[PDB]
Amino acid sequence: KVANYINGEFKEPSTGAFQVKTSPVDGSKIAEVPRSGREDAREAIDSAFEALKAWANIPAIRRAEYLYKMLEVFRQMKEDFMKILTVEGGGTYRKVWGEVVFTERLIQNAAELARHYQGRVLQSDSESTISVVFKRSKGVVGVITPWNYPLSISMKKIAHTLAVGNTVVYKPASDTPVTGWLIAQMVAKAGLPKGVFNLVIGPGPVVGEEIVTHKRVAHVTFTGESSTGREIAAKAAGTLKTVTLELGGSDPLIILDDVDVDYAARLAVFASLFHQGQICTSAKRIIVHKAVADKFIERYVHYVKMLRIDDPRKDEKVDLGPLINERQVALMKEFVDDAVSRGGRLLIGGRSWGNFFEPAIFVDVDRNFRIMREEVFGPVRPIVVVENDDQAVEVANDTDYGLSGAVLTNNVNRAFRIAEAVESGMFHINDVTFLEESHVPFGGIKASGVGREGGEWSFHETTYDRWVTVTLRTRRFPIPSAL
Amino acid sequence: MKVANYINGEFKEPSTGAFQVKTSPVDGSKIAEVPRSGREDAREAIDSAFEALKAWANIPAIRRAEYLYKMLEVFRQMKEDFMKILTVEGGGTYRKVWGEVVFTERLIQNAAELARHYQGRVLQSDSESTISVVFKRSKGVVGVITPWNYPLSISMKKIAHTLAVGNTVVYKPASDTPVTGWLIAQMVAKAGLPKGVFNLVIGPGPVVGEEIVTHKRVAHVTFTGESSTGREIAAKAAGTLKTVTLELGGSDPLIILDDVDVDYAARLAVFASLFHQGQICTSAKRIIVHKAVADKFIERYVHYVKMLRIDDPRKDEKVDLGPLINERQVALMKEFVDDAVSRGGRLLIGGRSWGNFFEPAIFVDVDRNFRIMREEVFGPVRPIVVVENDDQAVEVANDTDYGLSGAVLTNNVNRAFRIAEAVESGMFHINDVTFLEESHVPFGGIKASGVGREGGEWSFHETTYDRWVTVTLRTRRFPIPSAL
Amino acid sequence: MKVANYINGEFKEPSTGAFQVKTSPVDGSKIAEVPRSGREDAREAIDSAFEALKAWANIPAIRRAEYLYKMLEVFRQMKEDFMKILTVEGGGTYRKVWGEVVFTERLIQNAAELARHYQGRVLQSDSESTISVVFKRSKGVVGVITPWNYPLSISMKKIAHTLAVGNTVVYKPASDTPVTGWLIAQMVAKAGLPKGVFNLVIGPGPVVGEEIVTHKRVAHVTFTGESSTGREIAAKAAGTLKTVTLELGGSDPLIILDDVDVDYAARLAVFASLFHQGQICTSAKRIIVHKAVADKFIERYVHYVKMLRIDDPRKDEKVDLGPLINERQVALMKEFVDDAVSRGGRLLIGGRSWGNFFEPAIFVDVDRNFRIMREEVFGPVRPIVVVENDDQAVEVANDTDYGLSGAVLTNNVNRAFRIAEAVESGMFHINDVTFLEESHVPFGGIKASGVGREGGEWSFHETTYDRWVTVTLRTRRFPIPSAL
Amino acid sequence: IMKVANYINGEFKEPSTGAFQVKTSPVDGSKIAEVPRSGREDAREAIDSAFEALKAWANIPAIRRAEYLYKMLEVFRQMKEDFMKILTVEGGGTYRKVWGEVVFTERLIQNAAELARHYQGRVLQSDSESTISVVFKRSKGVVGVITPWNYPLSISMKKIAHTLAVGNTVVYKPASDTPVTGWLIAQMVAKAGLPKGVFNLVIGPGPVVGEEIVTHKRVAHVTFTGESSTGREIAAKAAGTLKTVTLELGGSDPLIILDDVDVDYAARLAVFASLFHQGQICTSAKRIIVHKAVADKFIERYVHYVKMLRIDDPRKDEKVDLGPLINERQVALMKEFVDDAVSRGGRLLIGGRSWGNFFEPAIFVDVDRNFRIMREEVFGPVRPIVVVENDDQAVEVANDTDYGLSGAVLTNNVNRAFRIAEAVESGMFHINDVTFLEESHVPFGGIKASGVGREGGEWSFHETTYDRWVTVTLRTRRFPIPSAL
Repeated sequence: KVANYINGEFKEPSTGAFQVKTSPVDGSKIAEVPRSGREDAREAIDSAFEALKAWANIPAIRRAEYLYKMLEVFRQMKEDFMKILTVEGGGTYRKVWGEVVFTERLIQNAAELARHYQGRVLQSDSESTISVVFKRSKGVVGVITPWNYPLSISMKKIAHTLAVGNTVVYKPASDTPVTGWLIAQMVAKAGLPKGVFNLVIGPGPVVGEEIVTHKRVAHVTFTGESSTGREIAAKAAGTLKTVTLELGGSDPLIILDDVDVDYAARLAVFASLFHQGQICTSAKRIIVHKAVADKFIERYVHYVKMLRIDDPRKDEKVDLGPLINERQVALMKEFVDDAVSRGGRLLIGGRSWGNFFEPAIFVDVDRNFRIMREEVFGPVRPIVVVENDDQAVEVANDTDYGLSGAVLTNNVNRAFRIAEAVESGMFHINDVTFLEESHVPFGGIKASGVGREGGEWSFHETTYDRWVTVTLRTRRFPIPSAL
Repeated sequence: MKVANYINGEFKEPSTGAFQVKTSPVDGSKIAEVPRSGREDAREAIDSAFEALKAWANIPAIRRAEYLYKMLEVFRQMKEDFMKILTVEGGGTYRKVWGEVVFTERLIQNAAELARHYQGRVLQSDSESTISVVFKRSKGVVGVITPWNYPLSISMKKIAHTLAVGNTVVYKPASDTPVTGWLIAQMVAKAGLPKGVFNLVIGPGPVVGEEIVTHKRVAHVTFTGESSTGREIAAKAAGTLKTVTLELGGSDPLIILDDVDVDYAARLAVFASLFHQGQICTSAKRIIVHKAVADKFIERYVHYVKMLRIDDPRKDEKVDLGPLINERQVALMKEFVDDAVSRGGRLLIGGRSWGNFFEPAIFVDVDRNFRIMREEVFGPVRPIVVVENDDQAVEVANDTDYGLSGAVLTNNVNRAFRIAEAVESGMFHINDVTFLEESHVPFGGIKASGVGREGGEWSFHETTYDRWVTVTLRTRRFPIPSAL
Repeated sequence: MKVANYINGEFKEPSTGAFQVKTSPVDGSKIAEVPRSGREDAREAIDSAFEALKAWANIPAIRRAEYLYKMLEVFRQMKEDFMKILTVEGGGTYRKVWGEVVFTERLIQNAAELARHYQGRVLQSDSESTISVVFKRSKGVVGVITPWNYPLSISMKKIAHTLAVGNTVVYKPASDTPVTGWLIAQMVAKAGLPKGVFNLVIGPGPVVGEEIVTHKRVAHVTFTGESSTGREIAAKAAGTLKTVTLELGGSDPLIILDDVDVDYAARLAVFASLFHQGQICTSAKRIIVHKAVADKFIERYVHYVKMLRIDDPRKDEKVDLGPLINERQVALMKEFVDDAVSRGGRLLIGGRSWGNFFEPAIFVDVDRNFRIMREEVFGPVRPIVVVENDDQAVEVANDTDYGLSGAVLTNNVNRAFRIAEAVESGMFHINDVTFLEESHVPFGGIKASGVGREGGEWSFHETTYDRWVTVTLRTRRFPIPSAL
Repeated sequence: IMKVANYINGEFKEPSTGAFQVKTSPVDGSKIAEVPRSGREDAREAIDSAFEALKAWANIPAIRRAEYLYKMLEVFRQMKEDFMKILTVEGGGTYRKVWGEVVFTERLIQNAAELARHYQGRVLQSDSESTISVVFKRSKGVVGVITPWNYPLSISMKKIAHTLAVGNTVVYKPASDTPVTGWLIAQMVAKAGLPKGVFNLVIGPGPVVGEEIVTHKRVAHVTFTGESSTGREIAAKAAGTLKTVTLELGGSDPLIILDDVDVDYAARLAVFASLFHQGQICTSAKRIIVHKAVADKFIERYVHYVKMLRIDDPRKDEKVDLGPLINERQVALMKEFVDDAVSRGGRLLIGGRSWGNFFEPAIFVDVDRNFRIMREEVFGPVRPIVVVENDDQAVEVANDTDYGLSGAVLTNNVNRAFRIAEAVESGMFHINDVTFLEESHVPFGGIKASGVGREGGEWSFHETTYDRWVTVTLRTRRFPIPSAL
């Protein structure tokens, strides 16, 4: 039985309302989770607001101890996190294993950096003036998270936000409440001061909107669909609260003619399809140079044929799991259908059963396919063929999304001209598009959102600069002129 | 004096053919005809900027620095015509506009100086055979919308820095200070900056400004003005997911303790609170004095306010205080004084108002419910509040929706620091005026005073983004398919 | 108790088989049999570390961090052992060595924390189509030479940080504290650091330290000890152009003005000046007080000094002072005392000594010719000097060859800051002890107190170099041959 | 129209000895000027001028020094022509070279001015409660500036401009073979109106003026560019005062050409980098390493461009490719190198003709690592080409040298490019460009025998300033002794 965590106490919703949650894998019953109203949200927010000053003006080193204790506790709960991440989220073994490991590195990173967030000492154009800039935490920070990689993304947000001295109200993804409960578990066993961190499970339209519009929330960091992020930004405007938005993207994977082709294909398969393409930074549009295009397509398709779809609980070598739910399969079917009816050649896949969806691969697409124009969050992928670098770029940019991208090539000048030219918040040469480290500035441009997360960048999102001076000389003043 | 828009490097008329007659706040004499621009004007500016962008951001930092330096020496040759339009159109005193102009010079030069030194990072990778760096790139076309109180300095702070790192600019000045904006575009024109990199559109906020805020191809909006306007700009900015810098004004605490030179405390206070008729954003709008000095202080502060010389800012250089910007400001200060009286405040001096002129109105015996404790009082009405101890000083200081700046006078290091740490503001000054400002330092508030910081590299932080870039030098194995 | 060198992951004897007996400063009892090592041994360490170097430096930084974190765990289980040996060998009281072990834990943690985070820079280029970045690289095999007063914490501050950014380490601990060194190697070896990456050679400075300082393969030397020794080391280092970090100790001013709580100032001065028998590098070795509080301060300071409890540091936890490290320290403190009395100096208490235990000796009525003004007094003999104004308080504070730290006690913000500025020292502390030090802050002196800074990222700057790397993406024409 | 003299505490004056030496043109040997021969008295008066002016100078707001440097840039802009003329006549630079140098000095002075207000300290989290913990940048002091003759104007001005920007004052001893350039710098600074004592020019022999500078008590730091022997010794003597230094000691830089390059382009670039200013650049590409597959074509095409090099009087016109070496000693040296190479079995593919101070670039193949021109810095136009079988070997040769200064690789393979870039042991590296790339604001300097420290922009600033940790404690606490209380 899952509960909210508010002011250091595990409890019901005040509305008493409850909701059943079942696995995307077999549909079997998982847990009963709260479904919370504005009362619950309001309360969590308050608890955080009152914990805020105590939490922020204690020494950084101390918050860091807390975070290391959290690392401790996490290292003990790894098993349960892998388990829930598979059962609730439909992650494969190797996927959730990765998610857990990464999460560890994340928490650690926050602890590591807390003591080192630095203001600046400044030169003055005034004489006898001492002029510095301090870093201060924003306040209560709303944390709203996706369902695909819910442990790692949640923890990046939460750990880093806590480290530099903000408190946290955290409304997990609707489709992954158990994971969020487990995080709350972890935090509570770490023994953080009551109210410093709060879990509220519930509907976005209810909990989320209180979190986003409330007077006392200083900042919101969101990860989800671009519609939701957009309106969240609009509502955040009312209270002048600042936001960090990772809105997802359709990432170009450019492959040039000088590549080892086999490798390029394996890489593409891993990047475009891992976790069923349900990655925000998944490689959602494969752009390939004409000269290698036929061999590439052959080998890509070859390894896509090798992918094993199964119950992720079966064993460690299961490649692909379910989509998170029925809606996702609906939408993926739509994408495939649209693809065929527009004249696209289905090279493979397209079968679905329950929540599972075979990777579906298309060539012969134009820019008017929905799978070119939209974020396909799931395993349906285009392969576009381009005649030169100019064209590869032009395609890679033809999209509303700015999140990430990659290029495979051995030519340094091509690697760099392409990397410079592709409009993306992140770009990787000779690697997957979803490359992520804990301390690096993760984020998009264009429709993919605003802000960066990880390390000092997360700290930048949740803190502000305070210019402070001490003026050491007496001075004469211009008014009244009579003096 | 023929005033126009500046678009794609051309001085030109609005499409509307509209004109509007701008009058001086001083005597009401006609100053000049200025455009009233429509959406079509705005869109011409924005498109011009989007097209100039790639050209502008891909040239090396150092060339944009050249342009800024040219702009700077051009400015130096325009200084006194700037001063003139400042005194006449904005109603500033000689000493005010002189200061503003000098600081504008320091600003422009600062943007130029920093342009080449905005840096990214080289990071440790957690993976072997991986190079990991972070590049700085400029956003795009940047909206610049400015106030009338310090239009030269504020607009130039925004413009020059935003330009320096490679953004182009569409700029709509305060409706009451078009001519200053025109003089700016004149400067940028004599500067030689490429066609479409800077564009001036003089028009109504509701029409021009909003196209600037809501457009597809505008990247960012930096804004200084009323908090109402700030909130709604933020709102419509969310449409295109476009970021903003927001300076919304403040109600700035000025805290005076026992141990100060009460005379010096008073002089300082008069300067900070009333300079430019208290039309500075960071003006010391809420005066907090400790009871042990409060009587002497109040006496002495009032004495120095009585000595302020209010005249036509044109007549000579010694004039202390000139007019409020327009009728509505006088009507507002009247609302403020009327409110303070009927709430039982004691009005020590001032309140006389003739035309657009207002004698500074000083009030004591106020409480937290007076409109002038609860609102930004942009003008020369000021509260004095007496407090029993430092904790009351801070409590009171913090009782406000505003976060902008604040100050404390004291010779005691522990009180200076504990108060400075305790006071919720994004800027703070120990033993100086609240409105202290430098070229390169992070200017901005918290709470309802807005979001972001400006001047120097902080301006740079607002109008650029970070782009993580990696090269991978080892081929690897991947987890899927696991049959490999 | 039989102690060895640590070389290439293996504990071993000195080649020559030579040993010498380390005896306690308390009773002169035998503590341990330690090595007396020759060039062969030094070179064996240096070579072990040079061969380890590319391997250890090329791994991802996070892996080094793992090793430092492990080292943290081992040190945590070794806390007791280190404490014991710090008291027995170093003569530190329980409280002193407890503080040292806490700060050592924090230092190891600090290094681990910062390892992954030491950043290079991405630069703007003045050249078209040029990518320009700057990488950080580890210097090489780094010689680490440490003192006896705080050997655990000082050693580990140099060692841990140097190791974090990817240098390897050859380490010669103070002659008078071989065993804490041995214990350090025990810790490292239990952390399973790669063979060769850390090395411990125990032996005479003129032989081991010499070889370290002169050897072809040592990139850097970080040293803490006497200034004479410092100048020697610097000079030798020049031979192969290896860089140095030098902490040479200071004669530190602790300045007390008239507006302090004089009792507080007294307690703080007793702490600052005499803690660990003033055998701290950054101890307050010259007390400077304003005539207004001078007499009350001297009464009160001397009162608190009399209350100081001297005893065998192994007895209990409440012992205030232990013994000086060895006979010659006493010989020297006596020389100091005699030079003070003979110069017309007034001795307020102490000067007696028994075995290696020295009773704190306080002097007033001194002048700048006194040895205890002109030299570093490393031990519990302290001057108190009375000054008229802040001016001559500074004049006295700066009159010394040394640059390390300083402190001022006052509540006046203006005096605090003008004195803090005026004092020429690498560190300064307003209203706290002269020896205040944290893991991540730039600890170092100026003048004769040495060169460099240490702790955290500054330790990283000492043991790394910057490397500019460009990729030009354009092909250009060249000025020669012109005929083309 | 004017005599050459020292600049000390605001005044141009003769040496207290009144001594002089006649300095003559490396081109025709004709008289250029009488210049001072300064003694210790002169150096000590300079150092004392600077020490005296120091607190006045460091204390003013950085913006004011920025003004000074800006004015100095204005003055330089009107002295461009004069400078170019001297760099050609006194230092034997060709027109295109000195044009280059003067332009770069402009960028240098302007860069120092741009940065002076922007050199920042830090604000740290404290592990202690109620503590304000910050780090201030303070300037070091009087700074010794000792420069070479090869690029005397731009090197001097990097050191001088940046050192002044952050609040040091300066005592400047130029290279003996380029005193008139130093004098002209003094002229610039003087007309710029820097406070007396803030800048000082002393022209004398190194073993006297230079030594007093490096050994003196009041000098804080010494930035030196020049020979490694000289460098090492300055480090040594500097150590006695504990005075920090910046040593640019020269280097023999690898230019590695791989098989995937445009060989003709590689050749053109290699000619430029190896031979510009007759190979008298510190970062000159002094050891050319080429992959066997393209080695033949490269060697042919390299020699063909080198044969196209036009050597002449640098005053005849702007198209002159190479002018003279600085002095007779230098020709002598290049002869020593050539001689050694030949009798070690080297094949002399071209050049070696030497008339007066002029030297036709001598190019060798069939070289082994024992050749003097592999093992020592060759400052002048004698160059090795060494063929290697693969990237590993190329890196092995590139690294086999006592020097670390800079390096370059030509290739289009991003992996080979990077693996080599990171493999080569040097302070600087450039992919697909000449070894001697230098910008005003980037960290210029070597490792290994090539010296210590970095220069230009904030890096210069790090060299000539120190950090000062400063703290305010806002609470009182209890202390562990006496434990009785």
